[PDB]
Amino acid sequence: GQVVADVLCEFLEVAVHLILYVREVYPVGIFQKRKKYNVPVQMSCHPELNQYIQDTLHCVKPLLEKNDVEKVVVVILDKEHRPVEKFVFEITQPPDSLLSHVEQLLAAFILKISVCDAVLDHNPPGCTFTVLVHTRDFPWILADEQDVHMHDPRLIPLKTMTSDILKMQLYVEERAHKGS
Amino acid sequence: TANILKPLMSPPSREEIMATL
Repeated sequence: GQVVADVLCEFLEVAVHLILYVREVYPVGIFQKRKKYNVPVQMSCHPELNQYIQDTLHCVKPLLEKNDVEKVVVVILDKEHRPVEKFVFEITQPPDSLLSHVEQLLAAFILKISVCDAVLDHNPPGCTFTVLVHTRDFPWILADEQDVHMHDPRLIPLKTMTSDILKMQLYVEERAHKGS
Repeated sequence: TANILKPLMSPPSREEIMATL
């Protein structure tokens, strides 16, 4: 419950940072190399961005603890507010060093994100992002059709894990026609 | 659809970030 939520929030934070870097949602200049799960990552040093991500995940946490999250999705949006890429983490919490084990498995997802630009086309200039949470001060709103609908998605599998406390699949849906 | 939530506030724009750099 709490263990899984903590591990996942910490992983999701690193993964969101890394997605924002490899998809060029923010300038490379704000990111610093760091190491997480024993693998190289890139983390934003900009305090407002970082606080945004943190606040988002702090809100997700209690839902994870109660196993109410089906998916967490990092959505990259073009200047027109059209979803062009979605990184979908589908999450299931199933019914001696389990943390070291699970972290080595999470490392695999990080590794796959870090190279996903090999399988995706460039994004258009001026993209932004949001996070969508699919359920089973920092106010959340129901998503609209605009935030979600993506015409002609191509699904690109990135990684799947199974463990005693967590099963998770990460895939990307890329809009087939980004436009530029 | 009924069980998809997003933050009401947006992240800072890239432009906004670039303004500080």
